[PDB]
Amino acid sequence: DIVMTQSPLSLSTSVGDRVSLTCKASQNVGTAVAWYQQKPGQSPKLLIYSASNRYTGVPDRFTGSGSGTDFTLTISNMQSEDLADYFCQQYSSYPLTFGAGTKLELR
Amino acid sequence: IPLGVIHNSTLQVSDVDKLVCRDKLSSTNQLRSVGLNLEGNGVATDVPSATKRWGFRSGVPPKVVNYEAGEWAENCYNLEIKKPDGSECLPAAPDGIRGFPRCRYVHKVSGTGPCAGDFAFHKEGAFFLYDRLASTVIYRGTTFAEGVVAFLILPPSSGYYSTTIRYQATGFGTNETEYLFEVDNLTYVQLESRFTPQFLLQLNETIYTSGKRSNTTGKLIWKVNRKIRSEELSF
Amino acid sequence: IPLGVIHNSTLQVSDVDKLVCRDKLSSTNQLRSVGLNLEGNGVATDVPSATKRWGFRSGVPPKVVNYEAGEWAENCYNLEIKKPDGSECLPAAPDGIRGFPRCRYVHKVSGTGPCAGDFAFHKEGAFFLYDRLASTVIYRGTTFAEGVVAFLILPPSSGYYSTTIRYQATGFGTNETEYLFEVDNLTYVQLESRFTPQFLLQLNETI
Amino acid sequence: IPLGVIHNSTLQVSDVDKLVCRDKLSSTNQLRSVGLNLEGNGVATDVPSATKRWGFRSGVPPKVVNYEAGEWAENCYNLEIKKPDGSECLPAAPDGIRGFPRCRYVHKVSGTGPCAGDFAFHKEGAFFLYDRLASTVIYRGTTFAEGVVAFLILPPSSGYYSTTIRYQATGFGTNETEYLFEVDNLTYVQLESRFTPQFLLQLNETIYTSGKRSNTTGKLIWKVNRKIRSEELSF
Amino acid sequence: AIVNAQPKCNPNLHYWTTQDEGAAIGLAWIPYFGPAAEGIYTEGLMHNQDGLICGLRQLANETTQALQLFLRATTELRTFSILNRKAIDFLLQRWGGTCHILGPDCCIEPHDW
Amino acid sequence: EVQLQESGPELEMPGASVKISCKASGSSFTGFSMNWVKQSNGKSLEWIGNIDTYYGGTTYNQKFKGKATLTVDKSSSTAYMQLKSLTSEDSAVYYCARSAYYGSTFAYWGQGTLVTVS
Amino acid sequence: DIQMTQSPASLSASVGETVTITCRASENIYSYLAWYQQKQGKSPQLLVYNAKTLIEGVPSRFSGSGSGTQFSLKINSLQPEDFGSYFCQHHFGTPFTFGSGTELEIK
Amino acid sequence: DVKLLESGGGLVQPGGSLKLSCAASGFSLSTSGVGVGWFRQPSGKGLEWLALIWWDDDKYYNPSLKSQLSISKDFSRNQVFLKISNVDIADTATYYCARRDPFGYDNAMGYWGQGTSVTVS
Repeated sequence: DIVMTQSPLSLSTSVGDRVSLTCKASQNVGTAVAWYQQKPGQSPKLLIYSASNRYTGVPDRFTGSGSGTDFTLTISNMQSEDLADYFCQQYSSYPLTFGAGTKLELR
Repeated sequence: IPLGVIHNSTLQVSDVDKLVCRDKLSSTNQLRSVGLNLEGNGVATDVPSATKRWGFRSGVPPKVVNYEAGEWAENCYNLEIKKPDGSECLPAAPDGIRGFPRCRYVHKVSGTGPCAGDFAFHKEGAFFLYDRLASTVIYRGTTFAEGVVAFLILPPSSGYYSTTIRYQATGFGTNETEYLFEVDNLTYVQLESRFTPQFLLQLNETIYTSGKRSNTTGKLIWKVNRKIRSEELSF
Repeated sequence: IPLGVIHNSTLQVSDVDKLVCRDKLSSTNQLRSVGLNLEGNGVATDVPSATKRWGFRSGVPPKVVNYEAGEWAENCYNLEIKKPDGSECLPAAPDGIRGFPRCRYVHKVSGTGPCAGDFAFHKEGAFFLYDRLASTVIYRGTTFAEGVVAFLILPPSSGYYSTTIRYQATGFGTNETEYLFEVDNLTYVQLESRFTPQFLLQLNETI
Repeated sequence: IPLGVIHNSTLQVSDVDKLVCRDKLSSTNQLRSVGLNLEGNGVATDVPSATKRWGFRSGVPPKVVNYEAGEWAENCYNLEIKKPDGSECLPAAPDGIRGFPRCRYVHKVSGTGPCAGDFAFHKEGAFFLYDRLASTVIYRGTTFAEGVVAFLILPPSSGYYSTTIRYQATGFGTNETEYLFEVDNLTYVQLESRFTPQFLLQLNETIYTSGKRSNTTGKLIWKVNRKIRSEELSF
Repeated sequence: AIVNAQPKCNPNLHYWTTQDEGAAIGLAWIPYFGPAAEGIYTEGLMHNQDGLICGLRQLANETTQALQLFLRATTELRTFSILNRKAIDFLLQRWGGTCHILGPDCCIEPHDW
Repeated sequence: EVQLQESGPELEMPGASVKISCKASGSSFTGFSMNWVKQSNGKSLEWIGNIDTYYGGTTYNQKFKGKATLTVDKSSSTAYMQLKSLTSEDSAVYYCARSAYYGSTFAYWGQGTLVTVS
Repeated sequence: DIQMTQSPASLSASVGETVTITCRASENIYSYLAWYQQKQGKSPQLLVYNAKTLIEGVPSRFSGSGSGTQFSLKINSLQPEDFGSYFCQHHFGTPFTFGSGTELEIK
Repeated sequence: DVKLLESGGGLVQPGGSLKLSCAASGFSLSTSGVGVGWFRQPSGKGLEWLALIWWDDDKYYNPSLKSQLSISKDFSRNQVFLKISNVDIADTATYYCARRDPFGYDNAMGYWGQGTSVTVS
């Protein structure tokens, strides 16, 4: 129900790039948000917890930020293994919502 | 079954070999079978202790007995508990059964677990007091009102509106069973020991105010012990 | 609860300060709790008046009491009424409840309306008389019979085959309800007042 | 209703116009309503005779009565019988009914037939004795324990585990009805007459031993008279 | 003359009963105009005069055994009666014994002279 | 836990009456029907009376002549006693303390207040 | 009204000395008995109830005894915190008569 | 580490009905407050919400699908189920059973089942 968006919808990449992704909600999430990583044939693994903490077992390249309606996911020193579909979700209210998604295109 | 006779300012056993007429049974309205609250014997009111007092046994069929008017109960219980497969546990109360007339704090429980036994049974044999019928068995729904009954020979909105503390059960009928207090669609507080309904009542100081009050789609379960509240200690 | 002793050609209330042996309770079979028909007090028999005498109230659960038999009733009632949504109204009689044995004109009602209340209750508190169990509530189906219980200390197919007048109800639980006699699968005759069951029976001269 | 006073080594009927105080009713526990086994009158126990003793009538509704402790019944019966359209026949026993405490040989019947009437009716007016409640009607399931009741004024696992004989019925409630003993998933033996449960027990000398033991997809039903066993006489 | 319960005893019996003496209006009497079911209950608080309440609690405690053993012996499901039977045995033990004056019965009055 | 709050001891003119009061520090007082006791001149206790905490009904020691006014105010968590016709011989520690019939319940008053006259 | 008394009017004892106090009631009240203690300048505290039993938190040194018209209190190995006034009380209905009182003294 | 498992109905005609299920072989799910739920990804689409189930007996649904969707469970076997009335081709999707992963703060659910899918014909 609540609008969720993400950007850039796609990002060209190369190794060592600082990836930056964002998630926007119509409603003030207040940091009850999470980010996810996905590849075809795979579940969308959790990346960010409480708008900041990387999920345990997430590479430390991954970072996240923000409060209110604005959140980000970034990857320091990107590696080609980090190409993935990326998502976010709103846990401050329900019905649950999720970001429009992003993808990375190394080249 | 002996009856206490009230005479010369003391109780006396009726089962004697002489029926002295110093006391006259002028009518049947001198007869009494009054219920007494188990709680008036200093018996613990902890929700876990209540579980500890029930047998959780399959067995010979239940009986109830008619009894006389008596004292208010501060603590009593209502039950929705079912077996882990969602099967009903404990018979529904029989027709005309209603909860005890004056419990001030009827506790209620919901959720599931093995819920061992058929009629439960009181471990001390204490009677559940539903309305005016004492019972050997726990009934679903209506108020348990644990108590005892004595037979003796005789010579305003809060009266029903009072009632507190509802909680979930994790498992049932075993020592591992746990209970959690629920307010404002929040489940918190194991009720581990020594918590009066009023002890719990003052914790509504936390509802949308002093701690708690999730900013998320739902409840997080804080542990009873801010130290008590175990704020942000849900996991 | 007083009882009347029959002695010296009069009833005497039991609550006296001496249990005089001028009359002797030699056995328990001198005890009586006989029912009396409410109708024997000159009480109206109009089908609407019966409705006027019923409380139609939600309330404390119903009770019945065992009582000694009684005088024949000329008029008694049966109910099939349901709420406008087709919900059952008034509890079905419990097992062992059956209609009074000697009403000469059991009347019946069917159809639907709001059917207010759940235990109805008699407005005078008169007992419904179902066979040997008096009641505080109207039971569905079986004959009600109106009456009161007296407690006193004692010192052929037509008997039950008589019975007339079954009718539809328009609405229920109110005295605005219309009652219509059914004959030959036709619904007519509002039964509003002054019609004996025989007054109504002779109307079949039109069939 | 007469009661018998025990006095001068004999019973005495209580329905007299004089109450002699040589006997005193010091308490209500001198009263008795004891059940008696109908079989103790020399009454036949043949399953067909049992059918012969029941009325098979629809009728005024059934009643039961509370009764006192009493003699063991050697033969008693259980019933699963249904009407030819597979509808239930004879009311199910009422709640709290259980089979009589000491029947030694409860005979159980199954199968269908016309099973006339709704309340059967003991032809002698004898009461079926289910546990502590005497009955005017046969109840499904639990043990019949046919018997009579008298009122009085007073001055080991086999006790319950004993019980033998289960059989099929063909037809019901009429004397054309047939009953067939069944063991080891074999239906056999019309039971002729005069067969004790032990006579029938002796027929189990054929189970996995002396003859019988059908060699086919199922049982063959021998017709009773090896002559009795009626081996190879199933048609 | 019996001993008080060894459990701690709460002397204050805030209590309720279905008793309601009198009937100020016949409407109270009529079920149609009767009080909500809980309205039959009336209430007050006993005080432990003469020590009776703590003894009462013991009476009940002892009674849970006497009563339940009896209840096991009962065949009725809801055991609605008992005390009536007790009144019957009061009378049975009081009556039918020999009784002119000498026997310890019949509450005999002093002789007229 | 309940505590029965009261003001410190005070001098009074002869013929004084004093409305003694105590406020319970918690909810358990509501079923207590609290007792009153006295130690005139530090002497062994005299039971004084009790007040029902639901109805305000009272009893008093019949040797406590002229009794005391006895009232309760459950909404204020408080109960009251009133001294009458005071003289210096009436100086006493006045207790709102509750002497339970048995240990299942109890309450007491530690305030130490004494009323005196001159 | 039931009358009650206590003796000895006072009881001197060395610390760690066992002491006893005794009391009486004018009539047998079937053990509706209690005892109290206080320091000077302090309110009485219930020690004993129902003749023979102790209020929780009372040390094991204490022992209620007797019934009816005769009862006593014993303190094994008396300690300095226990020197004070003592009382007895009637619980068989009301008024709740008290004992004449006693007081411990230090040797 | 929970072996959440997926199961469900096979191919169905559109306008039909479907039942789906999952189970937690690696976890009793007896902790109070366990939350599990479902979401789906039709055509490689993002995490559409479907339902939430709590061990505390709480149920939630995506209201757009709620009219045709019901939650059921069998805790004795650590089972969760969904039933859908009027299933049709618009309901074909990748699906996952899910569980809280941080388990107790800010939802974070997070943890995934084996994945299942639905088709019609």
